[PDB]
Amino acid sequence: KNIIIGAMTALITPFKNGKVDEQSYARLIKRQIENGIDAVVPVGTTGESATLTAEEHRTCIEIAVETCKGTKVKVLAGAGSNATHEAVGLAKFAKEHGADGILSVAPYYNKPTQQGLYEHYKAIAQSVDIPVLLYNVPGRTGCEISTDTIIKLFRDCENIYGVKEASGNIDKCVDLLAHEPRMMLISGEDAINYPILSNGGKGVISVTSNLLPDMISALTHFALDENYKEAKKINDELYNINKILFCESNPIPIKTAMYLAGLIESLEFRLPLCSPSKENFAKIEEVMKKYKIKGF
Amino acid sequence: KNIIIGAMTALITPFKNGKVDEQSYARLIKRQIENGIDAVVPVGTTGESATLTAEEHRTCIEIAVETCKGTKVKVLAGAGSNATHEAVGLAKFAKEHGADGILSVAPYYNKPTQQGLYEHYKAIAQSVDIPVLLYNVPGRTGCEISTDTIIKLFRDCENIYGVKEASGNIDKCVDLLAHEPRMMLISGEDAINYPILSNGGKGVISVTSNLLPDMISALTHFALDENYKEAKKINDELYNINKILFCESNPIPIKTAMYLAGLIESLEFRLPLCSPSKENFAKIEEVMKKYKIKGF
Ligand SMILES: N[C@@H](CCCC[NH3+])C(=O)O
Ligand SMILES: N[C@@H](CCCC[NH3+])C(=O)O
Ligand SMILES: [Mg+2]
Repeated sequence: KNIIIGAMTALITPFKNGKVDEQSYARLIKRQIENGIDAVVPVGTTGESATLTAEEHRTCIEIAVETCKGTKVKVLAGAGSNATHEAVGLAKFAKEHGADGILSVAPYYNKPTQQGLYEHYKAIAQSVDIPVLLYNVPGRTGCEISTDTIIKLFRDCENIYGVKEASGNIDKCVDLLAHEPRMMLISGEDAINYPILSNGGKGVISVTSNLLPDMISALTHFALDENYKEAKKINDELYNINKILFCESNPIPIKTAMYLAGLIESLEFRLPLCSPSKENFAKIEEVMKKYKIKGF
Repeated sequence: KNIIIGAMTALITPFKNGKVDEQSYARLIKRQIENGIDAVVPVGTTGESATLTAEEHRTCIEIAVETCKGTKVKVLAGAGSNATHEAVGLAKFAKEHGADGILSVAPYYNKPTQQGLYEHYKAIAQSVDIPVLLYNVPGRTGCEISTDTIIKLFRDCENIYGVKEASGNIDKCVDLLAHEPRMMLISGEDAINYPILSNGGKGVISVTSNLLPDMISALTHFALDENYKEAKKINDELYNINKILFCESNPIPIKTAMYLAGLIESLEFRLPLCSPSKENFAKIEEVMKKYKIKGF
């Protein structure tokens, strides 16, 4: 299989006057490239995929592709949807516009059965010839891709090469890699990046890397080299920021932190996302003091 | 406030050859009208709102309006979205095409904060002048509209008149009506229709009424007329079917039952929804035997 692994960033999507700030987006991606990130994920959960239009979602994938061109950095395009025809549409777009692979979140809200999830991802995988990474985040979607379903899709569909797990379930991560050690397990939960990598996970799709790409990149590559002491030290050091970045729903804290660090011009969301509480704003600002934040 | 209450049906959306069967859709609504239903909800969760296009969603609202025109039955159009600009668009469409009100599910997947939910619904309520019913279903959306937020919204926005509760939390239903008895609490969970009505809830938005509209209507009207013994009697009778209709994720069982009753032509869903397992198909068929299903 072709794979997309290593340190990866679930990119925030900046807004200026309620529109996607495309110049800021490219600058942010270029900051990720220059700080050791192996791949970028445009328009995931952290990129506010829900509130982008179909056209803006596609524009952000194109900016990612264009910015990473002539570099070693890959684009794992956000392409999930709770409608299979929508997810197939995004997968085919990402393939046709030069993405290296796609991320595809499990359908949210409509709670398909395991049989339905299998057919959903099978339809997506068959529509393209690039790698497909499953994405399990039951706290957001209301459904779970079971270990059996993941393993069946990995074994049955050529391009499905692993899963981004955001479920706080290290038992499942053991279950997945003990029964199917060939898949690429990707951490979707920054606080437990090191435990997942130390069990044979092969990368992270990180929120924190938006702010601290150098630290997440170093953690991941240390762990991949089995330098566990060094990877753990960074994971332990990052714990306070990893958790405060979820004091409110992601991406409210990370955009707050990026704004506080001067990396985006305005603290702007699309409704129903909005600014953090005044208190949580201050809690984020205080935790940030303990870290060295790279500029442009 | 202007309100829409009583016995209401979350209409299934039948498909034929992968498109909305607009003739069957109108026929099903007329079966609801003739069996005492007070309002119909086109394109809710049960109507597979996630997998309809913008156009199909709008077409279904129009058919409901047209079918209920010159009748006593109201249209409470499904208009929710996890993107506020989308929910405002659907709210304005529903107002402009003659719906009596809108249902608006809490944003799914992107998990807004309580402040974000307040602003989301304020934007929706201010966009139209027809009644707005909030819709809380945390098992599907991943977020909860808190009792405080509901109440604030009810008191601050003239068009917001209540909530459809689908959270299995009768304590919350006591909380809501003890602190704000003027709101219309609507049951969105068939198995506990009677407990919610007997505490002062004023209607149901039903899945089961698709199959047994006469029974759900009678249950609601007994309860509103304070015949709690007869409303409870029907609620008890319906428990087996109310429960089997969620053996798999709604609307997979209800469409299976509608197809088994000969009320829709094909057992067709849009992916990621799919046929129930063979075992659940037979279990649904078996439970149905105990009920008398009105035809057309
Ligand atoms: N709000 C819808 C549409 C998003 C379309 C672009 N990502 C959803 O979250 O699925
Ligand atoms: N699948 C998207 C778009 C649906 C648009 C029509 N209801 C969502 O669930 O939000
Ligand atoms: Mg090395």
